[PDB]
Amino acid sequence: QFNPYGDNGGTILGIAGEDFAVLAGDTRNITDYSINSRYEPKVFDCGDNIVMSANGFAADGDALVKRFKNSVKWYHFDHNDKKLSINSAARNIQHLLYGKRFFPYYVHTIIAGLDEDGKGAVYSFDPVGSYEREQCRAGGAAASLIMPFLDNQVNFKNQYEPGTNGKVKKPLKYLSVEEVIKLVRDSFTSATERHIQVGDGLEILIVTKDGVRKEFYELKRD
Amino acid sequence: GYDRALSIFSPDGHIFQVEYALEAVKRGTCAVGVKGKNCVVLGCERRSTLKLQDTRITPSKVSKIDSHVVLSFSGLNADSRILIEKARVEAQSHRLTLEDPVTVEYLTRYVAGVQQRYTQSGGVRPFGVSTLIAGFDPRDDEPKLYQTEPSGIYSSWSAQTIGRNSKTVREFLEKNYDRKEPPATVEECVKLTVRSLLEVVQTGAKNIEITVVKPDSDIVALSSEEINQYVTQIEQEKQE
Amino acid sequence: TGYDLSNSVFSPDGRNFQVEYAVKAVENGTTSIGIKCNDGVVFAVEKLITSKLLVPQKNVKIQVVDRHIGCVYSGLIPDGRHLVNRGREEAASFKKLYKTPIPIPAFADRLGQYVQAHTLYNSVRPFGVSTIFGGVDKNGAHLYMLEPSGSYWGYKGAATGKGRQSAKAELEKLVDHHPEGLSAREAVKQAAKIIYLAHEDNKEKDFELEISWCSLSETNGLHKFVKGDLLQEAIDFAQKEIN
Amino acid sequence: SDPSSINGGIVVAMTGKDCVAIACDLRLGSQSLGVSNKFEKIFHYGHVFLGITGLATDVTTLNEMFRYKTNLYKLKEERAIEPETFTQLVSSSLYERRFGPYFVGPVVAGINSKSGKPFIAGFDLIGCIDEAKDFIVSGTASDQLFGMCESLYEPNLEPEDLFETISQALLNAADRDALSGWGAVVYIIKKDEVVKRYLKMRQD
Amino acid sequence: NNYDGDTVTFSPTGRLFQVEYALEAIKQGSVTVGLRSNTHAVLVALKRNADELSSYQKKIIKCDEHMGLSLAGLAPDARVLSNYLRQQCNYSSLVFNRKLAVERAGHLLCDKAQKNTQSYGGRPYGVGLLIIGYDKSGAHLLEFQPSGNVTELYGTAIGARSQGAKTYLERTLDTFIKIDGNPDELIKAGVEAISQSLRDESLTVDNLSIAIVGKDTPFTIYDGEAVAKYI
Amino acid sequence: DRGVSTFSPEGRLFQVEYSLEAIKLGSTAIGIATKEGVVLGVEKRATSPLLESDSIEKIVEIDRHIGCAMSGLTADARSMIEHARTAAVTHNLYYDEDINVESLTQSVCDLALRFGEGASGEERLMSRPFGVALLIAGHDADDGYQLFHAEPSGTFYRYNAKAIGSGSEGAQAELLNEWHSSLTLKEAELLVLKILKQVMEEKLDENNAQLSCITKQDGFKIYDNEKTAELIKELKEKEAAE
Amino acid sequence: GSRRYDSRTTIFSPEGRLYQVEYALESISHAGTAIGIMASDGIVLAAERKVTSTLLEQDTSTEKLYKLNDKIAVAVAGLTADAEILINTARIHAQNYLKTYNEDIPVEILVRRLSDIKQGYTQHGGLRPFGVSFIYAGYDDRYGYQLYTSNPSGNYTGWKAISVGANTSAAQTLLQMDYKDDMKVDDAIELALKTLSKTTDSSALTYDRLEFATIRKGANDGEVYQKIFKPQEIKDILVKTGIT
Amino acid sequence: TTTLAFRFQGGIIVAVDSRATAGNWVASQTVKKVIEINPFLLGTMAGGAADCQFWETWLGSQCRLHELREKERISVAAASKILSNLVYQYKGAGLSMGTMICGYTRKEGPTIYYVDSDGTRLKGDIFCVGSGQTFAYGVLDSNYKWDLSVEDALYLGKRSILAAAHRDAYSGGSVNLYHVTEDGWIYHGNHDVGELFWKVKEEEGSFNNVIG
Amino acid sequence: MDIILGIRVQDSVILASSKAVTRGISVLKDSDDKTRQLSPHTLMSFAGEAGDTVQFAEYIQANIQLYSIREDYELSPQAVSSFVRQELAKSIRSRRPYQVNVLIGGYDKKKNKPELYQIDYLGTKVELPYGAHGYSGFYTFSLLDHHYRPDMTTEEGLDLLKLCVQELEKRMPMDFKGVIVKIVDKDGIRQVDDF
Repeated sequence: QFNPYGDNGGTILGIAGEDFAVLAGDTRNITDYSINSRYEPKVFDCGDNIVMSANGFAADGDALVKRFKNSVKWYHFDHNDKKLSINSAARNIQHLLYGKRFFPYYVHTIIAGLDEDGKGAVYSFDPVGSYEREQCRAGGAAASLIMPFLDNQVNFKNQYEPGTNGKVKKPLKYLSVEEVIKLVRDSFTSATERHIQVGDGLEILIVTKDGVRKEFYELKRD
Repeated sequence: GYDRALSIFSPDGHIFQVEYALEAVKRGTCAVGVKGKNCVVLGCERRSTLKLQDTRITPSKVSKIDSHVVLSFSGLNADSRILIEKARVEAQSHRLTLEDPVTVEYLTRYVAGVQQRYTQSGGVRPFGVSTLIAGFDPRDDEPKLYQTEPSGIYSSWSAQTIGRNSKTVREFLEKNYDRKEPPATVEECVKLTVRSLLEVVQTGAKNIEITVVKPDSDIVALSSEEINQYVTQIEQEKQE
Repeated sequence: TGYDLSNSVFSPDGRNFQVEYAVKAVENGTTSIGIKCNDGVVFAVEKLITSKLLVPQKNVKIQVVDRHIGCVYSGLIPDGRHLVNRGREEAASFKKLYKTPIPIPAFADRLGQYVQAHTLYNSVRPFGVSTIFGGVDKNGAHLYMLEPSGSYWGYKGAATGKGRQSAKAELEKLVDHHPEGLSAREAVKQAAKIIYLAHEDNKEKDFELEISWCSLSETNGLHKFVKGDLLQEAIDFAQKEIN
Repeated sequence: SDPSSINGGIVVAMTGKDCVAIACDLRLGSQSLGVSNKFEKIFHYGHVFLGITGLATDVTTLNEMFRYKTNLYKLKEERAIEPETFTQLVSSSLYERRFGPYFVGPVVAGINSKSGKPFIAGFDLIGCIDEAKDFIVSGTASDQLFGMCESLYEPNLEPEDLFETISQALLNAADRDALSGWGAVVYIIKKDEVVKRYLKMRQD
Repeated sequence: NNYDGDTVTFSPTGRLFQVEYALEAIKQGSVTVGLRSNTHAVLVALKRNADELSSYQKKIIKCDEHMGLSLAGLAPDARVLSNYLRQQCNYSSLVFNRKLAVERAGHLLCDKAQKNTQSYGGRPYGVGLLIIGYDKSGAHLLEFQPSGNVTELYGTAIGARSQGAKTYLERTLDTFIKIDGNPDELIKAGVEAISQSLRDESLTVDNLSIAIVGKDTPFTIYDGEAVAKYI
Repeated sequence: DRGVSTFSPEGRLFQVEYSLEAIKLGSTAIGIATKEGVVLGVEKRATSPLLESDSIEKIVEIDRHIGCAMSGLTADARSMIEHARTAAVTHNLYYDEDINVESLTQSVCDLALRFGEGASGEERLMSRPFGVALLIAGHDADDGYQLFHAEPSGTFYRYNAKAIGSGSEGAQAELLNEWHSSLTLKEAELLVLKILKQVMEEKLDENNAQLSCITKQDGFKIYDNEKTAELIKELKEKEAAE
Repeated sequence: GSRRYDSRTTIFSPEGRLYQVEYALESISHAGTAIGIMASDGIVLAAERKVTSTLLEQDTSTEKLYKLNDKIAVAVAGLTADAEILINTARIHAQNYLKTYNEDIPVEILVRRLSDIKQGYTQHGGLRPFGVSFIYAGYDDRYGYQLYTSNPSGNYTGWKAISVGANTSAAQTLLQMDYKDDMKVDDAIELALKTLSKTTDSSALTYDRLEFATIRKGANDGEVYQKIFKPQEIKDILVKTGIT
Repeated sequence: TTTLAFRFQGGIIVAVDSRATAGNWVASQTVKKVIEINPFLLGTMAGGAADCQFWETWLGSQCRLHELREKERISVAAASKILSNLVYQYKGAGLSMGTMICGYTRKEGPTIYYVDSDGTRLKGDIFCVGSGQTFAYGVLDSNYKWDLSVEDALYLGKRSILAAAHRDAYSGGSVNLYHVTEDGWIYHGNHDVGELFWKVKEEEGSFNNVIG
Repeated sequence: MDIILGIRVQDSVILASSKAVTRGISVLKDSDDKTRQLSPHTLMSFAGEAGDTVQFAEYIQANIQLYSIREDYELSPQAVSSFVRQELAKSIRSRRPYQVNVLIGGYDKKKNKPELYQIDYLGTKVELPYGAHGYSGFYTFSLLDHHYRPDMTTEEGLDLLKLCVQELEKRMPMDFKGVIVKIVDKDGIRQVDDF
């Protein structure tokens, strides 16, 4: 019987700070217990400082990325080359996702960029097709190994400030560029040994006001 | 068409279809109506001169689309067997989908939109019958009177005369009838309609059709004995 | 009168007026000819050069159906490329189901379905082009010339365009040269000379030599365009003959 | 499971000498729950009487569809439809839609107005040609009337003697069936006259 | 003479007169001049308006990053064909994962334009188009005509007084071909050619529109002060 | 009088050329695009005192920040308004962004440039190509206030001050010298009523005329007869002083 | 130039009324004369057939009398080709109402559905509008007996007594002075027979060439019974009236 | 997932949660299920996540068409009936969802409706949708009054979601109290249950099981 | 569930519809109108699957009101059940089955006699002096036949309904929180709020 949607693995983590918003994901592509490709980039730039990555079945994500590019390029055709905001492209994706609702495609899409105020904004797309504005969200089977850890070092959840017992917790503090990179490197490194689909090497795309910078990090191939 | 082309414009900017569609209204029966403060009076002219006509079985030229919204036209009764039925279907559809009583402005756009659709569509002609749409504001006593023309447009009129001798009757609406101070009662609104009819009508029992629409879904036809009542008051002014 | 008003209507003279006007549209243009030999077929057509702004090896109108069928037309340019684009989808339909190249004797019927029908239907105007196609199949070499009226015939040689009258008399002389037909390279040299003699009316503007042939000798059943030294060999040979 | 077995009901018809008698029951109900005790299966059009069992909703649906076709025949040929010709009309109507058929037991009976011969016929879910000069019976309780109506069958029965013959077998079949009962009616047709009698049985 | 109102009847001349009536819209329309090379391609088009306060609408429509065109002729027949080429460029870059060929795009436009003219009634396309694009074979310019002919040239000019710029392009053709890789020489070459065709009209930054596309330089629309240096 | 596939000797279409003259037979619609807003005005054309002016309008609303104006036959205009309002909620849903005024007109002109006598190739909804003209006005977050004119006879153009209708010949001559970059909101409203009163012989009041404007703060707001009468009385004070 | 009005009927005529309808009125006058009368005790329908001499058998075949139902009856005067389409169409619409609602269809609703068919031809497409005139005679439980007239324009109006064919205005004058509210069934038979003789050029009007049908309320239980009178019974009508 | 709504003389108080659970692991605690059609109406989200997000926005674009035609504020009964007709025509093909139509206007006053994917429409006052809907009817109806002030209604809505999100493992995150006034909607801010549960047990003294 | 019961007395027709609408386990609302008013002389209820019966009686009411305006005459209640049966016959044969029951009753002005028709979810027209639906009708079928007579007035039918509803809620655990009774007589629709 034909399988409606498969799972090749992979883990994507979006992060939005007080200034920039980054996005990452691994290069490991596997099928069951065997590795398919050692480095397959799953992350590409869609333009206008909007980086889209789909975590889920491959061809469903491939058909989503290829048709999203033709939708953005058509947006500039009728509007005579006007910039597309990240909040504008987030709604148009669900319209493409709901049209296929009769043949559900399983994908987790996380986009990164900047809003009209300049702050980093991340819009995560559920496999049902709904989305919501999220400060930081992961995806895939390893998302459970990430999400509770970042809330400790970012949102400072359930961490009290030294000197105050049973009163208030540590207030929200902003992190620099290097501090966010250390959060990304340590997230996939610990998930490399504890998850079979995390490993190989890491592609970090940093989206700032000056442009988009791509950074490579090497995980354990095992 | 074999080799022929059906696109018609003409250098005057007015197609021959609408030019000759208004002639059917002018050569047909005359219609007039007056919107008062508390009520809307719609007059209609029928021809009883033909032998052995039964009014009860004859469909009335004044049709009721909604409880507070009625309709009256002037022209051939053949084109009215369709356009009127379309407004009746939309009347039940507006009360269903929107859970709203029929809007006089919205229903007027649908009636005028049927002819509007056929003007732009090829191989089809618009209805050459002009309808007078009269209705009330839902949950309000404010009366509303609109006009529909074969050109596919609608304009709001407090008093209007269409059909044969239209401009002749309009002279009476500009003198005896005043918009700044319209007749408050029902009898004064009917008297202006009776005075407007007898020019092209000249009394008759079945030749005068006047439907007075009142709020709270109250509609009653003018009795035959009350027709000569207003005519008697008109003849009293001629003796002076 | 109703005679010449609408097309696709019979005439009292037996010939429809659209047929005579279609030939005049074919006569106006370049001169296209063809030669059917024993080992294959040879196509020759004039390429009109309006000015030096044209880029060579670009606007060439000869299209090839699969590898075994060449096509060339003389007439309205959009109607010529439109008929070839139809035959491509027509020839691909036979190879799809039957898995075999379409035979040329039956290939004229696939193109005839569009031409013969448009003459019958009023809503669609008939094609104003004369298509000359040919090649070599399992049944041997074949050469056909399709008329705008829908009729077609096979020819050992054919001439269309303005110079079709002077070229047809020259093609009959090649029959007396060899009873079995000229060779592959021998026909190219004789075809170019016929082309150079047809520029008397076309001498007002520049022309470019255009020759394509399909035979079993060098190409072994393939249709290719003359290039390399084979192009310059036919130019210098026929240039001394017209001297 | 079977929609026709939910409502139940039977239609029995017998022959005679220049006489036909068709009868059904009055019982209408869904499974163990009853609905109407006055329900009448047989509907009369001209001299052709057709009873219908099965789903009660479709009994009227096809009857309104049968009346749709039979009226067009009278408005053209200007005479009533014959039971022999009306038989193929029902068989073609049930066969019109093969997928998702209708559950019906129809049994037609009557006397020809032209030739003057008795004719009875019956159908199945999708319709069939069934001609038996003895009797035609359908429905859930029909299993009881195969041997009862045959042993009581005699050639050339009088209209009144045929009444007591079909009634005796019909009354015993009602008490022995849970889906049959609540009285019954018998139509006795001599020539131009139809005798409508309500049978008196023991109701629950 | 009823053959001017019927497109399905063969004229005694041998070709419909409605095409010649459609050719007048190109001459009465905007005047554009363009040229290309083995590296880049340049199109210089004139923008017009109906009032002094009316803005100048762009006559250059971008259907691709590496491919563009310019329209001179009727308005409706232009943008409708632009959407067809826009879908064909996206069809080849998706299904075939390759840029649309310049010759394939010309054959598709001829089949769509002839389908309306050959059939009874329809919508005849009377607008001319100059299409430029870059691929593995280099820059190509194919002149689109309403008669159904598409020819590839190094450059040409259409519109009113087209013979003024056409004469300059023929004598200078050997010079423009040898010049490649320099956008300054290719853009300035089109300015001197259009100046001969324009009569009683000044050359400003808002009137002229210059666009160049090639291997090193993608398609960019030069407006305002962008053409102040080249003009 | 000619066919659909026949071209005029100038190269245009007969149905396109002949429909252009039908615009000048309609009502006068004057509007001006300034830096503080786009001020529009219309002349309903009341031929009888028994013609309600408050119910009928020559100015509809395409979007909260995007207005519109009509002139001539109001039949084919309403069919174009529903097509613009359909495309308004279409792009507002997908991209959740203000409708581009330049792109909105281009989408309407695509349906405005199609016509024919019918055929089996595609569906023909057009007997004649919209012999009515519309004035599109809106505000953009990139280029600011934009005022276009929807032209069924060709490509739409952006006019800072545009006047159509019967008085299109005399009103456009004054729009050239009376328009500059320092025009404010109040000066633009008084200039429309001043030019309309000169070209039209009918007395200007709050009945036969209706005014509207487009401001990014308040969106689309229809000026009632009370505010319209105050602007006319204020305009008469400047005419008597000069 | 021109190239219009020669195909589609949607283009209006210079007089505002389609000339195709005017030419359909002339075809009605070329047919026979059918005079209906609406009364409280029933409706009388009579007409004179076009076919003549001895060759055609006029007993069995009647083209001017068709039965839609046991109540609604029609009288066909006009072209037969355009009439036959609505004959089976009205029978479908009448039985569909009897199928869905299980009731006798009213004349006002039935004719309205048939009137839109004639109007749809002049509305959409260039199809020919029906130029045949129907006389609808039916009985309802609300308004009682209803008598209308189907015009080729696509409308219908109520009529107590209507006449078609030649002398249309002359027949309505004779029926006006002879109209009575107490008129019985037999009183409407003689006056309609004498009026038909004067309005037609043939005063003979034998039993075979004339068709006569009358709906009577005096049937059993006051139910509507349509009795088609054979020409053998029509011959006895001339004896009672003393004309023949 | 706990979504409750009720109306009184002052207006309508809308109390939902922020929790959206996928399987046994909470996907995100910042998810906001409040959908805004027009400034005067606020819709909820239940059942299908993308079904409520797509159709409530498509209904908003449909209501904007009527605002440009009739030039009248969209009534609560107008938008609720259009949504009921869309889900009824597609019934049987799947596409199951649920929500509560809520709005406060001058013409129709405060009104709350419930729309089901099967096409069920209902008129009333108090409505709640979720797995913890049993906690809402118990806590709300205790202090429910027609003269109840908006300030005290917000304090009651805090403990209503707190008691609902307590035993229910699928309800949680931040409590959202949003009230629609005569001039439009007003956000009162996100109130996290973790910070709210501390002030309730210390002041009101409820939840005797939890220490503190 | 969704009890709808009715009985035809001598001078009128007594129809009762449930109030509380229970969605799933919990009760969403205790007061709702489960019936629709077609004409002033005709009252019809609906019960069945949630959302199918609500939308069913709407367009049926629109078609009856539309057909009544065309003829300027109110559709007779006897022909109403025939039109409802025609739609219910096509619903079971369509791709989506619809199970809808209705009680169609009223006062015919032509015959000056009341009529009551009972139709189950199968769409079968049945005329009975009393009727009900759901599992609640099983108790009231044998009780009304033993007591009610054709000579019973309207006032006695109201007190008899109180005895039936009291036994339905006492024997069966379900609670509908009362029923809405509307008297249909020559004077038109008359609601009763005492229940």
